[PDB]
Amino acid sequence: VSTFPLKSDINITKSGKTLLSVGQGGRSSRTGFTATVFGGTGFLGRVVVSKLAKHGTNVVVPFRNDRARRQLKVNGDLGVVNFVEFDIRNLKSIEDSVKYSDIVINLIGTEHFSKNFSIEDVNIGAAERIAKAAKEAGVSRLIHVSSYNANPSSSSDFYATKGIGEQVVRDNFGPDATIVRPAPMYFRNSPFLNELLQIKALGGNVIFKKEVYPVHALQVGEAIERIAFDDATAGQTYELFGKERYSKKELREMIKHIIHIGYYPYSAGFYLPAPEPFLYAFALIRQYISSQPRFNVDQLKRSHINQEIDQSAKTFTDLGMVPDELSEYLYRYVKPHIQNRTVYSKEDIEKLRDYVNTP
Amino acid sequence: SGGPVPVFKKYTTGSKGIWEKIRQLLTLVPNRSTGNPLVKNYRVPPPGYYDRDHRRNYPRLVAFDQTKVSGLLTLGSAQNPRQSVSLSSTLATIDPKVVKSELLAEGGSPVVAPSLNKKMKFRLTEESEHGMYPEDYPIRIFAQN
Amino acid sequence: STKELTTARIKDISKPDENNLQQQAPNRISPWSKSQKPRAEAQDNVRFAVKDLAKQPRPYAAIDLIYKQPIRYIEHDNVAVCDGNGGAQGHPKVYINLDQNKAIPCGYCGLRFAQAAFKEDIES
Amino acid sequence: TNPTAFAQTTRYVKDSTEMRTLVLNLYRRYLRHSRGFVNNYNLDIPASQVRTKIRQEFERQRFVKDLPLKNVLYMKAQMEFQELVNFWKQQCHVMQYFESIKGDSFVQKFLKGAQ
Amino acid sequence: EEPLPVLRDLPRPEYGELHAPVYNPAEKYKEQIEELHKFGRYIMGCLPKFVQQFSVWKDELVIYVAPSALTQVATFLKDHTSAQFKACMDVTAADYPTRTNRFDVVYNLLSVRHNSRIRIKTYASEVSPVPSVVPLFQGANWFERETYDLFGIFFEGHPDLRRIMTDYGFQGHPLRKDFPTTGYTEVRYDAEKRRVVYEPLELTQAWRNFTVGSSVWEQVGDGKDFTPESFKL
Amino acid sequence: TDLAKELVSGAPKELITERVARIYQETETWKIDWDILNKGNRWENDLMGYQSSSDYMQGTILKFDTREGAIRFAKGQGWDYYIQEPKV
Ligand SMILES: NC(=O)C1=CN([C@@H]2O[C@H](COP(=O)(O)OP(=O)(O)OC[C@H]3O[C@@H](n4cnc5c(N)ncnc54)[C@H](OP(=O)(O)O)[C@@H]3O)[C@@H](O)[C@H]2O)C=CC1
Ligand SMILES: [Zn+2]
Repeated sequence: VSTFPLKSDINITKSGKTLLSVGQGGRSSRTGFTATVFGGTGFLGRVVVSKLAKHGTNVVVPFRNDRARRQLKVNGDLGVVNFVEFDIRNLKSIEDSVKYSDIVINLIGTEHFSKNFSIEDVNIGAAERIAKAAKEAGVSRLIHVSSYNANPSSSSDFYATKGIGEQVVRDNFGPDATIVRPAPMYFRNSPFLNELLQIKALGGNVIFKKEVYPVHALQVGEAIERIAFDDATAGQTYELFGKERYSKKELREMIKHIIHIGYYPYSAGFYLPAPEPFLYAFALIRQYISSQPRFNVDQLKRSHINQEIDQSAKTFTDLGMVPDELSEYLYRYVKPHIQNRTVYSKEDIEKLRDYVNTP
Repeated sequence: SGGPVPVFKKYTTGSKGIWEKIRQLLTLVPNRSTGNPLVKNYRVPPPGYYDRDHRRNYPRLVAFDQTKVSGLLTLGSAQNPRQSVSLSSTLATIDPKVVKSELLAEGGSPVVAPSLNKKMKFRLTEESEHGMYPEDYPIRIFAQN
Repeated sequence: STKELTTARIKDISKPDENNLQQQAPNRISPWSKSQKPRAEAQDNVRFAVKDLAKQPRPYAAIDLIYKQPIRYIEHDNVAVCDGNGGAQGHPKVYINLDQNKAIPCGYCGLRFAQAAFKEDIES
Repeated sequence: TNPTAFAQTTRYVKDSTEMRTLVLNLYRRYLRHSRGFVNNYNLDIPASQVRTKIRQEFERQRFVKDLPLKNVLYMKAQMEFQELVNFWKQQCHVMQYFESIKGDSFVQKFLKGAQ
Repeated sequence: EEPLPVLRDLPRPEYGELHAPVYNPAEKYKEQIEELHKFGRYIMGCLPKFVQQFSVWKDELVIYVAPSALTQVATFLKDHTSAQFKACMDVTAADYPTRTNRFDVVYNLLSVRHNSRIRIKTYASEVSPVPSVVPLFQGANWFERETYDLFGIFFEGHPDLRRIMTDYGFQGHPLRKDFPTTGYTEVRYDAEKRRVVYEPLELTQAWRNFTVGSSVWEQVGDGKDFTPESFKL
Repeated sequence: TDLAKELVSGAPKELITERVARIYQETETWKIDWDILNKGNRWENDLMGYQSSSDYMQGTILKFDTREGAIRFAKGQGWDYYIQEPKV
């Protein structure tokens, strides 16, 4: 960001287009690109879209929810943010969002299968159609986002399909495609944190014993931004994660202690020891009775699997960015949910973390 | 004079038939109209060089400072003749009989601030004249006399 | 055909079509100004992807509706007076000297004139 | 008419020494309200951080010399105190006040466009 | 019980030739200019020490004093029964960068008693303070704050002077001549920060300047004098 | 002249250093305006061809009366400047 994102004013894409950026990088400036951000209306998209538009890149955001795309237009200027109605089952609408696009970003990825899509149909079927269709329109660069633990042979549906999503893209878009693996990001209304703040978290012991490498969502938002303007980063695999290792159960008590939540945790439902069959049965029952995406069977297995760093991939420093730690930002993102306010600074998170580990 | 006026002299929707006599029995003031305009008359047909120059002769901009101010009392006037020349010394040594005609008016009496309009003279009016509130109401009506 | 659509011309070699949405106007293909951006180029933008081209504003080109109009003629005089041909809601009155031997357009309306003698010569 | 909280008369101070003591008390007034500024505006930075930024603000411009321009700098800094203590600036302005902010070689500026 | 008329059908006059008189409007001020000149001379008579000069344009009287002599003259113009200017209507200013004291602080006064207005004009610099007229008129408490906010003029003795027309934390005083008409910054909403943030100015369309094709010739000359002969050498 | 008035005018830091003001004479008075930016003074907007700009001093011109009066102002504000002598 700073004042101007582009490294050089004139950039030539892989397709021979010669794009000249104008202006000093303000709202009324431009960069001559057209970055189609699939799944832009999601949690991750609203950061990817926001950074691209403010610096003058045209953003084509294909949406399926009409009332969620309205707020994305504030970020850009007049004509900067464009909208296309689409569904992954409508091939023609896909080709409307890639015809004029020089950058194509893929963010579509689900954890719960619905009555219209399975986990494979989205992490693969959407990705395969999106990647292959983009190539036929002469898209210069493709960027993809997968799980942080992609594995073709994993028994977890999410990790198995996300891994195959990496293969099927590279057999469709080709060598130019890029794959970026984000660690669980934390931000306002982050799905990673929304499970920790929920008071009635059945199976809290089982769900929160998993391990992670939390990463600030803004940096990943800029991580795609750095990759977008550069052609040197084609055909790579990137895994983005935070230095200091944290576990959900370590966070859950750390989160609760900041909110100061005697008898209350024992009664309101903070700790709900429930049998393993009951958790498996409850998730299956809601899967046919619920109407909103609930806790899934897949996240019962993932809770037993810890995050794995892959050494074949490249870190933040490969892009010149130093990742930020959850300690410097965990307090502010739960500040909404918390005499004299005690602000738990960066260093003081350890002293909180110390208080959790002490029996 | 804006006295009371009947309903049939106001361009408004009226009452036709016995309803007129019903209206004149129930309504507190029978000479008030409903306010709806007359559709048959109101908006019925729709709307479908030097001798004459003064700006160049605008009054000039002349400033009078202490130097020129002193000159009127000593030399006199361009109608009735009689560098840094300070006024304060002139007021210290000059004939008061110059003051009582030049610097002051009507035998040294101070000049009342010039009225922006002399003919602003007021008189207090009464209820039977202006048809406004009676006396107990806490206002009074003034006129130009 | 990617050649006349992006070039300015006096007239059009091909006969235009009202139903071609790539032309500059329904009644003319090539643009009538050197700096005017061809319509085919403009519609190749990001914001025309899902917007229907049929409903976009395509007013008929001005440079044709005038040249359809037959040239006015003047008999036994060499000064042409034109003031909009509509009364007092027109352009300011202008006098056109007819000494030159061709069709001289009006200042504002674009109407062309002639003389009695040169009626046969100018029409050639 | 009744003047508002934390008001002072606008006076053209004609002493070099008196202005020195007026400023010193003023700097303490900011530090006294360090806890409040955090709680009032819900700033993400702790109390010690605000004092650190306030000190960076006061250290920055201590070397001015013109007395006629000393009073002006003391007058407007009083307004900044009065606006902040009375809780007049919106939350966003204070957050961005502390969120503001090494150069690059000529090749780096030549390529992208410089200024 | 009579039918209402129809006004369109009423008979109307017919008017033909028009003789609209064209004479100098300054003639109706012939006495007014005469009355005001004496009054300004009278004030200089009552205040030789402070009234530097004065001038009368039609039916308006101007008094020019130094910043030191401001409150002294305004107190005289308030209390002295010959000139009871009780209400201070306006406290304005303007910028003329050429002179050392660029600003020109104005004081319009109203005399309900004697039915006249006066104009005390005292200069001010970017640093030279001006005494506050609050001890005389409490009605300038808000007219001075506007002048300070839009000019930066330092008013000496104001009970509480601060921003009244600009945004909180605004930088610069706008009505100056060197201050650009578009400002230095403009705001927008940044979703990532989740707040409305200031940002450096950017215009999609810059303010086109059409003053270049201004007049190159003279427009107005000296004019015609109307000074009453009693105020000439 | 010796006064650092830039701390009271509220102008941004860039006016003191990175901008140059010309004191010219168009036929009886002098004017001050700022020289154009290196880049970003005028770029064609890609939507409607509007003449965009990031320079905020493009539309500013100050009408002075005398040369020394203009020079006094430029020194007072701490402005870098140069003077263009008209041809006789
Ligand atoms: N910190 C995080 O959030 C995590 C990041 N990831 C992965 O990163 C990627 C980014 O997703 P994220 O934004 O973070 O979370 P979301 O689940 O909110 O992103 C989902 C986006 O993809 C769209 N989407 C999902 N299914 C479909 C479908 N059948 N058809 C069309 N669109 C669909 C959604 O559309 P819409 O919302 O409009 O209905 C939305 O735009 C995901 O794959 C995620 O699993 C990995 C672990 C956690
Ligand atoms: Zn004509």
